[PDB]
Amino acid sequence: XSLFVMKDRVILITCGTITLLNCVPLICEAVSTVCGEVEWVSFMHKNYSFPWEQKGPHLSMAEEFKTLRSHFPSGQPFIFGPIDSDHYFLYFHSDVVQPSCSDDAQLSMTMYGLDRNQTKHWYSDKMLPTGPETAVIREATGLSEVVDDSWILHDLQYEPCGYSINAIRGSEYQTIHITPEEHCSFASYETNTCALNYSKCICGVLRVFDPERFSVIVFIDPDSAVGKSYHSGGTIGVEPEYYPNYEAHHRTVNEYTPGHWVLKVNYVKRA
Amino acid sequence: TRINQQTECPSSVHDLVSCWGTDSGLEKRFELNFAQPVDIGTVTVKQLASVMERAGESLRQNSAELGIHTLKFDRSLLVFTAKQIVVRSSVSVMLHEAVHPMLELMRSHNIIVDWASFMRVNYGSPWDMTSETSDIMAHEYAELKSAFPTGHPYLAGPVDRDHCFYFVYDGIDRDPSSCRRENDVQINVYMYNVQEQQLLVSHCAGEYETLRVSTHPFASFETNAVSAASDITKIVNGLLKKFYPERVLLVLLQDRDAMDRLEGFTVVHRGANHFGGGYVFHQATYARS
Amino acid sequence: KDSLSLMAMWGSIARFDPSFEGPEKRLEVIMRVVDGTHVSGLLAHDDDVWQKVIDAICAHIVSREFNEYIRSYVLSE
Ligand SMILES: Cc1cc(Nc2cc(Br)cc(Br)c2)nc(N)[nH+]1
Repeated sequence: XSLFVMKDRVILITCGTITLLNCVPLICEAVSTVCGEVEWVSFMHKNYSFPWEQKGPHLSMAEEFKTLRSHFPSGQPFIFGPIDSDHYFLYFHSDVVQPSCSDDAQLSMTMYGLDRNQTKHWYSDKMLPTGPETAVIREATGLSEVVDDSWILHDLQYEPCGYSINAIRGSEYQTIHITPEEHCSFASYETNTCALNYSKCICGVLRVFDPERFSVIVFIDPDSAVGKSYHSGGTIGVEPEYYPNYEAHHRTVNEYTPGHWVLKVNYVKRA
Repeated sequence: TRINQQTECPSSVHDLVSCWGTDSGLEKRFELNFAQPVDIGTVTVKQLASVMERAGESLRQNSAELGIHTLKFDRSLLVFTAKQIVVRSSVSVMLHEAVHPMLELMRSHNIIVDWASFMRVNYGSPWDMTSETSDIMAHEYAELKSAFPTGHPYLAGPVDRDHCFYFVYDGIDRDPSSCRRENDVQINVYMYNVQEQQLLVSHCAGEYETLRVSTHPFASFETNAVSAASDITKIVNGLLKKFYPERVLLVLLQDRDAMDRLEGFTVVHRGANHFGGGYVFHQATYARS
Repeated sequence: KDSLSLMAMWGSIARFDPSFEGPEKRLEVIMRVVDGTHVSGLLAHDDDVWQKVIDAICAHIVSREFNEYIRSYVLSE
């Protein structure tokens, strides 16, 4: 995958073996033509399921770090969570000369072991763009509940399997990506919606997939709605109470740069 | 310059290290906890001594105090209480070579280790390939994941800056009918480039304050006293004045059953690791203004 | 390879059953605005500009929607 170009930024999401970093020199040119200046660059990826198959600068996190360092020397790398279990890798570079107001939001989910009754619908013997056939898949699976009529969306059912969908409503976006192979089930969700509490947003996604385990990561900005909520002891929708059938396995809290925080939690279904 | 070699999966973490894989740490820490408190005299000094010989350390001094046994080696300090064995050493000490022998010693005494940690504080970054830091950490991970398949490694802080790489095994029995409680207190203060000795100071039975000072100079403080938890702000300040370092790393344990600014020091990083077992490991790195 | 990626691998081997890579890579570049910066920002570009970006990673655009605030592209391998 997904590309989201906005008035002031770029968000490029990819899966598989695509070498996402090769387009950085071009993104810098894209910012220069409009006479802007890069002030914030973040590269992040959930730990790979098959790291031995990743190509180019992505075969190891030392390669991703070396590469990103060649272009953004000031940046810093982090690893949140268990390194031999579910975790995230972050490389963050910032050249904020002029203090500004940060009210953005970023909610990301990664899910595994998808409901087998659901993986049935993400299969197809033909490539299908947004069409009535996909509408049959959004109703049949529960995606219509996550992406209601108030969103502009375009989706793609792959052959033989795989489902991607993008949605935009005003300045908010929403992206779902699905790998339904039974042996390596996976589904991903990311949105930048303002919400004092993500519980309903998250559970909405979980009902679709009901995965054996999932990881949620939240980026909290200091001047956002959920930013004020979090920084005043209020719940933000990721606390374990909202997930009775899930047991929280490991959680992480990090002020990765002054004023900005990230929360990651790993959940695992019970018995 | 990259082709696909169809290769076997390593059966054990040891096959992965050798098949698919100077030291720049500042200090290594190895801790064991137990399901039931251990008699202080049950584990002799000779047995603990012979377990550190496996990591190339010769006992030099040892004192016996109330609820504590202190063993001083050339490059390491070992505290032994009824609750925990905690050994801190310099990086030239391959402390991972003592993990398994220590576990066997526990087994011979029918002592069940239900919680354990291996921690190393790094000034540098492992991905510096002009240093052996990475290969050492791969060997450390082999001995630990071999001994604690359920254990896990975590990395707190920026990888390219002052940070902690620690490995935690958590096998605590938390059935409601269990009597194993977690009110432990742990406070570690690491001080880089202070402006050589190993010491233990005991004010109460089973509680201690250890201080290590060794070579870039640095000083390493640790305490497990319930009193220390009450006034962390007081003790760190008193430490920074006596030493006056350039950078500082704090680690604060908030256990299950139970640091925003420092003087002349700006925050570089801070964050916590909430473990599933309810306890939290808080960390913050500071640099002088 | 490095010891951290080595650990991350052992945790993927212990969960490997005889496969497509689902977990994604996320790149986000936010730009500063100065006097003289296009009032349309990065939206001043045409789809030609972003097609060449995606080509740099060897992918292609299948469909596109947009509005007054954001441009969206579904990509394919
Ligand atoms: C064999 C195959 C291909 C495939 N294609 C694909 C590509 C992108 Br980019 C994004 C997404 Br979501 C799915 N997906 C699966 N599960 N299996």
